[PDB]
Amino acid sequence: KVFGRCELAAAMKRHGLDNYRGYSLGNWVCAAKFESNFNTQATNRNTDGSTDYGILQINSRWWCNDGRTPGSRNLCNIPCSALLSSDITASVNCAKKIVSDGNGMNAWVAWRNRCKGTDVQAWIRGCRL
Ligand SMILES: [Cl-]
Ligand SMILES: [Cl-]
Ligand SMILES: [Cl-]
Ligand SMILES: [Cl-]
Ligand SMILES: [Cl-]
Ligand SMILES: [Cl-]
Ligand SMILES: [Cl-]
Ligand SMILES: [Cl-]
Ligand SMILES: [Cl-]
Ligand SMILES: [Cl-]
Ligand SMILES: [Cl-]
Ligand SMILES: [Cl-]
Ligand SMILES: [Cl-]
Ligand SMILES: [Cl-]
Ligand SMILES: [Cl-]
Ligand SMILES: [Cl-]
Ligand SMILES: [Cl-]
Ligand code: NA
Ligand SMILES: [Pt+2]
Ligand SMILES: [Pt+2]
Repeated sequence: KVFGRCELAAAMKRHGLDNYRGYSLGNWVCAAKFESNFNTQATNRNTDGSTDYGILQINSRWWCNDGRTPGSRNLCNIPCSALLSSDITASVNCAKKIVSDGNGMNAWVAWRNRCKGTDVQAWIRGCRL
């Protein structure tokens, strides 16, 4: 599914992400924009052989199982395919664990390079929330 901007803001708020770990909704929407362009089915192979999945490009090295990432873990206890569903619950649940891991949203390199410190409220501007 390709979400619209305000549509994803609303879904993320219903699933408890707004202000989670102190990160406002616009930070989450901005991270999803640059990680996946709001497409739940986005997948991208990393240099190391791991793969990033879903709207928040969650990596199989640590977080999910795809069966083809040696030596990796599965800390969200999910198949990585769950992260490609039109229902964002598994991506949000797993993102909550990632953003609690110590480095906040810096775990998403596109957030650090494209969102951090910018006017992220623009991402929710206009949305009936
Ligand atoms: Cl947009
Ligand atoms: Cl919703
Ligand atoms: Cl929804
Ligand atoms: Cl709904
Ligand atoms: Cl915001
Ligand atoms: Cl990498
Ligand atoms: Cl694996
Ligand atoms: Cl398995
Ligand atoms: Cl594990
Ligand atoms: Cl499975
Ligand atoms: Cl599995
Ligand atoms: Cl599996
Ligand atoms: Cl399994
Ligand atoms: Cl399985
Ligand atoms: Cl949803
Ligand atoms: Cl939903
Ligand atoms: Cl933080
Ligand atoms: Na894994
Ligand atoms: Pt909804
Ligand atoms: Pt499995």
